[PDB]
Amino acid sequence: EKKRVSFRPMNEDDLVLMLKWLTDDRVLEFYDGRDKKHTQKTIREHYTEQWADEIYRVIIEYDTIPIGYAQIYRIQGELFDEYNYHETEEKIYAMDQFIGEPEYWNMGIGAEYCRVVCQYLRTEMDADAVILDPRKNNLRAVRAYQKAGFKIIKELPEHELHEGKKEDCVLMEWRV
Ligand SMILES: NC[C@H]1O[C@H](O[C@H]2[C@H](O)[C@@H](O[C@H]3O[C@H](CO)[C@@H](O)[C@H](N)[C@H]3O)[C@H](N)C[C@@H]2N)[C@H](O)[C@@H](O)[C@@H]1O
Repeated sequence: EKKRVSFRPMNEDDLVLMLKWLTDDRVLEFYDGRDKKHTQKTIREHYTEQWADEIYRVIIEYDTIPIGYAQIYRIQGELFDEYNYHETEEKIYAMDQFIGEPEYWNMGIGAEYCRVVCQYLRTEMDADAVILDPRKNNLRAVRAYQKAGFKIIKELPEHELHEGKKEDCVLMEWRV
């Protein structure tokens, strides 16, 4: 009887939603940055680019309402160097995500989405670990990920250019 967080593959029609969310300064403060001036063209170019061999773009849904976005990609090849993550034979996925409808913030939805997608990547992709790299100043997001079982592994100084500053991030990892 409990409402469920789910996700589904992003399709071309969802680019309308993405334009709405990523021209909303409330969202851009936490994802992409308020200095980014998105258009239909930039959204298409950036959100259909296949910059990894294995990438899934998904719409996060709560009670069938589309409320956010995630990108999930297998770390392979040069992608390991982007996290100074030592390559082994383990299968590693990284993820970025945002909730674009702010009325669904601070409801535990972020942590619950993390739990659902980790169980999916484990059971359907045999993922060994899932990694995240939130900004250190986003303690809300760090706390939410830790509640979903992501362990803090190490700090990533000057990791992410965000609104004109190189921000320190936190490497976080889920295994079980
Ligand atoms: N989490 C919030 C942030 O998430 C993304 O940033 C992520 C990059 O996408 C990843 O990089 C991959 O995508 C790049 C193109 O974007 C490629 O150049 C690169 N080779 C790819 O490995 C990088 N590893 C982690 C970083 N968190 C958004 O971009 C950023 O706006 C948003 O605020």
